[PDB]
Amino acid sequence: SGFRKMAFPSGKVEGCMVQVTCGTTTLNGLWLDDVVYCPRHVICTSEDMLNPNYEDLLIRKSNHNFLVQAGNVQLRVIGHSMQNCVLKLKVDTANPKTPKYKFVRIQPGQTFSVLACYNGSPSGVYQCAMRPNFTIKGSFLNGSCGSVGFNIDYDCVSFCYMHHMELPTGVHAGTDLEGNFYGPFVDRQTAQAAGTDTTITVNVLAWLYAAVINGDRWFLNRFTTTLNDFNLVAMKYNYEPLTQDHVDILGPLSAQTGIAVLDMCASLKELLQNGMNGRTILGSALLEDEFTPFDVVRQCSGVTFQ
Amino acid sequence: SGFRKMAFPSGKVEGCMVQVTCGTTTLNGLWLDDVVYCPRHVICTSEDMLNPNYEDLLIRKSNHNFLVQAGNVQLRVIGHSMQNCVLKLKVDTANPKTPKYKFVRIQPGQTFSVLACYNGSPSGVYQCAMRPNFTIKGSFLNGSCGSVGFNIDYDCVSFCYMHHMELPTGVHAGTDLEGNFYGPFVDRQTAQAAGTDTTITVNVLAWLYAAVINGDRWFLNRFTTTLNDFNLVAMKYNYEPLTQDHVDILGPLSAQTGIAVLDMCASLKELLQNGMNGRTILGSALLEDEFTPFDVVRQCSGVTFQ
Repeated sequence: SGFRKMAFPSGKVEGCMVQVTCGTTTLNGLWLDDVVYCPRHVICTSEDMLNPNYEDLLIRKSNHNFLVQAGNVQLRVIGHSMQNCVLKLKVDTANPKTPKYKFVRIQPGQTFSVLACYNGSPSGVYQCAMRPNFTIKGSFLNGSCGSVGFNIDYDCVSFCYMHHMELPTGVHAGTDLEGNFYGPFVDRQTAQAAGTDTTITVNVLAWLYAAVINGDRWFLNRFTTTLNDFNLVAMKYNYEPLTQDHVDILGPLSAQTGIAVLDMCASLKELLQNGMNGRTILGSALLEDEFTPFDVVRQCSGVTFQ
Repeated sequence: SGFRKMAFPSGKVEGCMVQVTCGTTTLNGLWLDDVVYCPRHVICTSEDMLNPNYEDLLIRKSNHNFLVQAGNVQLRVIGHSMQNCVLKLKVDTANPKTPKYKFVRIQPGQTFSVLACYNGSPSGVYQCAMRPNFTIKGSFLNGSCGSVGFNIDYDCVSFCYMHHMELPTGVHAGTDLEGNFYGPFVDRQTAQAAGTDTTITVNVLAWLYAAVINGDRWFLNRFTTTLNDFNLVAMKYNYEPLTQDHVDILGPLSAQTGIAVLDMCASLKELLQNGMNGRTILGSALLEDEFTPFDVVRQCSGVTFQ
């Protein structure tokens, strides 16, 4: 028992992290086979940052401008190209620690593990969800550009996030590993801001199921509700609509707990209308929305990864 | 910016995790140099569990009774011995992935990373604090015995915890890597229970400093208090006494924020007496006590590990 915000074991990703230096700028890169992936902003300088001009900036670069350091070993850059907002540096050495991997873009409401990195050296690992407004509530300091987010499925690392910057509310924006931003953000300094967020309804229901599995039942009740009548209450509290697919995805959890999805919606309805009256759920005084149904099943049933 | 419950990168520990099987019991072991460490309960059977008798149980064992599997490679056991509640299996192969390490026992109130493992295969990583009552609020399912907790300091893994079992409130008890329990627990089934806990006062103050560093200032006030007058309020709310050493340890955080430790105590006093009035601190509606001063400095300043 117990329920924790739990990341994937980071070892397979630690073995891919390198340091990329261009001019006076140093950030993290991701070394897979013979390519290093990193944010293209590494080729910018402290006055190029205002409205840069990246095709122009890159044509003025040569391979020898890029210093790639894998631990205490220098990698020779033999080619460079840009894909959207990422730089791809071909190096003369394939990473012998390359795990099996995919580049996968995630959906808002989905979670992933972040390996925070500085100067190519992993610092910590934690779990994040992609918010409905395509930001993540990360923990990043200066030098963390190029840190990656990922999920692991058996032996295969699905990279989904590369860190690019911090928005003025302290939330974070980045790209998938094709260099495409999540959300309406750019790798510049503009006045860009997150914009309105919502709570991930299906995740909150998954977490209530996790609580029931773990022995917190005080919030249950005899009531039920219609999907329509629940969604009307969700909308005043700034919760996302719940779909039949969400109901279907919650099926397995509903099955082991014996608590119909619509019954749990009734409970959430009451929690939203009454608050928690001084009590806690899984050690939280807030309705928690950054665990998916999959995360709950994984931790309340116990699969591993090789 | 941002503040997350962040674990150490788990790669150096993933490379030490093995599977130990004795009879019909299978759990996790920790392979360092040519020794595998694991809970001695692996030599128990489903009726030996009531009041076992471990010196007797072990003398009846031979090396070939122990099957050690490092991934898909079988390790040959050449010696076995018991140290308190851990078994030490000498194997004929030194782990080529042995990091530099120490066995260090931690204090209540200190934090560490846990690599949850099943059948020798790492499943996830999360951060825990050792509670004042010597339990940890972990996330463990059947098969997680022998999962380890650890801290990493530059390149050196300080192992501090081996998981042994779950108490009836769903909290967890285990040993240091010398086989000595944290707290008044035994590797048996008795009616043993956690017993009274308290909140880790110095950690809550560290977390309030983290919040100030991250822009949450609504809980600050002009007031100060005496260490004595604060400790009187701490005791009605079941908070640990605050010592001058705690004040000293909070010095650096007090210095970058410009908020005297005793001023922050006044703020905590008000938060304890008034609640949070619907607001949150670092995304929490509760006073959080499982980050140390060191954890806050590490994440709000950004050191890495090699």
